[PDB]
Amino acid sequence: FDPKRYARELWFKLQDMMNEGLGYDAVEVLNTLDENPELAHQKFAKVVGVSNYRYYIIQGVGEIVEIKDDGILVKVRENRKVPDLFLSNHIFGNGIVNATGIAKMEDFDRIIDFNLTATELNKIVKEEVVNSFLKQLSKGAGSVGSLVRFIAVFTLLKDEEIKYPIEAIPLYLEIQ
Ligand SMILES: [Cl-]
Ligand SMILES: [Cl-]
Repeated sequence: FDPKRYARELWFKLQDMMNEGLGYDAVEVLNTLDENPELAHQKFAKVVGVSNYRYYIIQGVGEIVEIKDDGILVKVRENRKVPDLFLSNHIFGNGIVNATGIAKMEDFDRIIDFNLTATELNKIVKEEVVNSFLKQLSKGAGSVGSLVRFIAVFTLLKDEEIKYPIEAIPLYLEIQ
């Protein structure tokens, strides 16, 4: 079993899905989280198995507030104390596959095949979405104040207080 190839194939499938329309409106989701997180989980999040984690996928346009070594802080709403989103390269675990539904455990004969595939796909996104975008920012593609179209995933624990900035893994990032 080749998890590197499998991941690359999932990524192509995910790219097609994002071209077709993927993610809830970022402002609506965050406003609902601020008002009523359980309603937000119900309306906007996926559950995998029977766990207490809630997997979100959002899309929108944000303004770059700060550029860091490991991501960008982005504002999607006005009048907030801190940026709404930290779009970072800190990609670990099953958040991408669980938020997107691109792969599930039942697709694999072994648990280790699922785990290695999730690792390979996180590598693709780290390198070819996030780190790639940070490099093109350094080369003049944008700066603080630029607008960025994004699709991003994040995971909440049921009953955890929402704290901003929400750290989210970007699946799509482009200057607008
Ligand atoms: Cl798109
Ligand atoms: Cl296993």
